[PDB]
Amino acid sequence: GSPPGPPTSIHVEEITDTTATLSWRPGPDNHSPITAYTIQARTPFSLGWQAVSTVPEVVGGSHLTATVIELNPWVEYEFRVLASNAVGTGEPSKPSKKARTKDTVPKVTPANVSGGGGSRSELVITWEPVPEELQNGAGFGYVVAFRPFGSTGWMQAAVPSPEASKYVFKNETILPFSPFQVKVGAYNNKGEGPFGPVITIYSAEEEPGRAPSRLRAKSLSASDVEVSWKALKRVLGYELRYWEKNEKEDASSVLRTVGNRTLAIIQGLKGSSTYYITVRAYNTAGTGPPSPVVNITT
Amino acid sequence: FVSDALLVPDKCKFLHQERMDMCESHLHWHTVAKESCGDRSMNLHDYGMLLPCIDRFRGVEFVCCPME
Repeated sequence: GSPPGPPTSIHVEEITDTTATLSWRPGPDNHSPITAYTIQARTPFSLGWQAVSTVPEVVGGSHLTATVIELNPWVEYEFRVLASNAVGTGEPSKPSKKARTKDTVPKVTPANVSGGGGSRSELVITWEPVPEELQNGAGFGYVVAFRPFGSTGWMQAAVPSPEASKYVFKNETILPFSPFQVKVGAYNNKGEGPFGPVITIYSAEEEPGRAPSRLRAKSLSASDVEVSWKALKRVLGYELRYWEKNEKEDASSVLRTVGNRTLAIIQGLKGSSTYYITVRAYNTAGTGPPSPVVNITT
Repeated sequence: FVSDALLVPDKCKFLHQERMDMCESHLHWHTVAKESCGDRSMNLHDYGMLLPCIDRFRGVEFVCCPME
């Protein structure tokens, strides 16, 4: 008088986008009539085996078939059935053969639609790619829509990669640091999903037009030197570019400051040596023209 | 490869089609667009190719707009 045995020969009669009709063979009841069956399932996205909802809500001991409901479209499933009598629940059956649910249109929008940056004449649109369990079908891609803020129609483009997270539009009509209305949708082989809400992304700005001036330097130690200049499209910081007397400007080291600090310190230099230093403004679009070079010794 | 951005005026529709099994010419993908706008009682105003696979592609994107 103990719990019943495990069912055998789990089979998928049919499967849809959200349902799966199963059948099984009964095991030994262990002298106690099997009163009910219960079903579990497992996907690559579940925490191991998890219980499922069924129709009927209660699968009786006389039921050798049932319909599992509320599944996720385009997801690979496997099922198992457990017998249960008056004494207690029994051992689970062996897993069914793997079966992928049918597909449908995507029901979600790309998360964290945003953008900005790039070189002048560019508009950068980004988004978090949709994870596999929400794509709901093969041929998953994206549709990107954008326009200058306040325009009538839209510019749209199909981005077919399911892992696409960025679309870059470049055109001579793109004005620098100008606002654009942007919305991103999704699609698969069965159709198109919904667009996200309209957000405003700014186009790329222009690199600094002028160079800093009055570049001067003085050593602090055998390896450290203090550099200062004069301030001047916006600027987010300055880029130092330095090399020693026996080198060339192109094969040099770089150092970037943030803000309007106007001063910086260079470490790692050699003592009793002459170096050349260049200061250059920058923003997100790149650098501007450089200042005239200064030479200092350690 | 980067897909062309197509202009979609008001009451126009943006459509697209692709199949990873196919590898068809530009002229084929044009006729796909012209017919799809046609059986919608709309004209073809803008289109471009998707997914290159020599002058052959796996998909197409286009814009249909009402007639007259």
